[PDB]
Amino acid sequence: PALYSLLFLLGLLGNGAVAAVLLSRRTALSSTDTFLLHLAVADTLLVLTLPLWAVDAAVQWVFGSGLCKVAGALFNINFYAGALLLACISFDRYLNIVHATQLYRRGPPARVTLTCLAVWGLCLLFALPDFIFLSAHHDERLNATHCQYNFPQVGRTALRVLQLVAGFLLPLLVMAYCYAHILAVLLVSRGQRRLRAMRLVVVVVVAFALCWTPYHLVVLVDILMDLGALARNCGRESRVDVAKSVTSGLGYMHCCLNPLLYAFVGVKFRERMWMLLLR
Ligand SMILES: CC1(C)[C@H]2CC=C(C[N+](C)(C)Cc3ccc(-c4ccccc4I)cc3)[C@@H]1C2
Repeated sequence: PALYSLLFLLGLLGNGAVAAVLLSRRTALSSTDTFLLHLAVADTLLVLTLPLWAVDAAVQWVFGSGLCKVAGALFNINFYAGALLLACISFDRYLNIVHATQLYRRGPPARVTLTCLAVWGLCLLFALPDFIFLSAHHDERLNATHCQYNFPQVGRTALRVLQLVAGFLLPLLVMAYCYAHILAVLLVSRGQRRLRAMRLVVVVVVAFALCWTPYHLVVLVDILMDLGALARNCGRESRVDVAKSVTSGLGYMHCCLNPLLYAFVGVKFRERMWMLLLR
């Protein structure tokens, strides 16, 4: 539990600072700056639920079904928001670094509020089912009490497939295309900043892959076990549960790392932070 709490403190501190710095600007904010601020807000909301998940996984849900509905809606909204914002940041980087000559602007701040509102609204509509269905069941298989759905198993499979194909696959493909072309362009440029650019892009892509792929791999394993492709047994189910726990831990680790890998490495944001601390 100590590592859980330590993860909590860093996550709150890191994202809170990023949101604080970006909200201390008296003028327009670049598109990527807006996306980063929204991502920081989403990640703060998402990490607010860490103690709940830890307690639930440790002993049992004891907060009732209403707190389930609220927390599940919170988590789904923030999760989808984080995924889609990480995809939108990469798309903005692509448009600004690959088509840079075709999108030149002589210092007007291109407003991007439309995409942010669309993302948030779509996330809310995606998370809708949590407000209605998520509750607390008394299982007979584990003799425990957790927060789960009450859909038909086919409905559970449909929801899992939707999660897989709208939270991992599409963002991942967008990121891959955008960042691969960014690398391709940067390796054919001339300057002393292309080096750190490629290194940071590669680090970001590797972090995303090796922090998200495990959980969705486990989700696909569960889908397969519910689709008849794999055989259900006590040992396999226990291993799936262990994988669930560890992969969720890794996901929270990524959520805590996000501020470092996206905000604190930029000279712009570091100058902003130092100026704000001076004030
Ligand atoms: C949170 C709750 C209290 C309510 C919502 C779902 C719960 C369980 N569940 C589904 C395990 C949370 C969950 C989901 C996804 C991730 C994750 C995966 C990859 C990358 C980043 C992340 I973040 C981590 C945890 C508990 C009931």
